[PDB]
Amino acid sequence: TTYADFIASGRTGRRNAIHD
Amino acid sequence: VKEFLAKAKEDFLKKWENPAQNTAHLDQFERIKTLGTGSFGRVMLVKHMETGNHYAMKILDKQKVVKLKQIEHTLNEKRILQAVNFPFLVKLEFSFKDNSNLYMVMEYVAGGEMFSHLRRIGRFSEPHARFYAAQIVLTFEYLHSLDLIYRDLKPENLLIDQQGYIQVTDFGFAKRVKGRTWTLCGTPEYLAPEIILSKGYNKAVDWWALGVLIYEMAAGYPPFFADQPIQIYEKIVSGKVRFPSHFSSDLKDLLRNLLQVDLTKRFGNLKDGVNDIKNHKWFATTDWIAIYQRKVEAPFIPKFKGPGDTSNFDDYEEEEIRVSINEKCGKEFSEF
Ligand SMILES: C[C@H]1CNCCN1S(=O)(=O)c1cccc2cnccc12
Repeated sequence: TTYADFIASGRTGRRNAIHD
Repeated sequence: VKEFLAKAKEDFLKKWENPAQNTAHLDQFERIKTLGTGSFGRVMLVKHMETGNHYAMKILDKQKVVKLKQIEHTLNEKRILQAVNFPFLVKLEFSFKDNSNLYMVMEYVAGGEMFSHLRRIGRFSEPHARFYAAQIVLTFEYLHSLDLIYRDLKPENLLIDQQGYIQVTDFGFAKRVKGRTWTLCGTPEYLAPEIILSKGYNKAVDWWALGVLIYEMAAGYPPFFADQPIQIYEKIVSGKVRFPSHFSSDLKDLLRNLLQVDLTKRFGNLKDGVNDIKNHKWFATTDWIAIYQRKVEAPFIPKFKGPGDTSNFDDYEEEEIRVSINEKCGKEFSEF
């Protein structure tokens, strides 16, 4: 399931913003 | 509304021209706990020893701001934050600077981040999600009217209050711009195609991010996600989106309009502006006025056990506050 995929992903935590 | 706003711009303009300065000292606050961490400064729960009140102090290391080239963006944030006033934006209480850092003291919002709740809970119901979306709609309408672009909408930047309402924080990328802008900034998952495509943009990026928010709230995960940003950017420009099988028909189409790659077909950037959003079928029940007044029934109330309670926030390692004997970036930050 997409959900399952998201959970095993590397970006489930607090996402930082891109500067340079 | 057009009426309300007109008056609102008048107040914002007054503050824009004469921004307040050094309205406090570090020594008037008692450092208590870190509520969040930044790329060049953190956020601490602090207590004003004279009033006994608690606030959230944002500390930014002047040198790190310079190394990261965020001077103007840091100047924007403070200038803008001290001039704005809306029910769903955090209040900047004080601000001051010293030899080493810049400080922004804001009202402490006890409920925690929308992110932690969303993550823990999984997904929000459309009704729960719409309650939140509606407040973001009113905030953007207010924000854009003042010629501002927010630029960093994500669950991590929305705080829940005692009353279960939203508080938008982090105006680090907020800019008052008449016309287009070109900085590549924001969070990958919420980056609009124009931004990643380096073509120059306006407010419509704020309406794309909203689509990404509503979707993340109702589904439990972002419409485009990968493990490395490039893969994410790939999905975003692709102009292809799949919807969870539980999204309502009205939701699937509200989203198809907000996540419109072609910003000349994108809701919020059309002839009718924000009304195309406020008047969409998905928002039919929404009583906008009632929401702006905070008289609606909040579906969720985070509960905090007394003042200064920080249980809805994560634990961070406490790096100590150091301040140089020497002034650090005096000229760069003179207007702060
Ligand atoms: C984690 C950082 C960065 N992400 C948005 C939330 N913040 S924060 O939660 O500290 C945070 C930032 C600004 C004001 C706040 C007021 N009260 C509580 C927390 C506040």
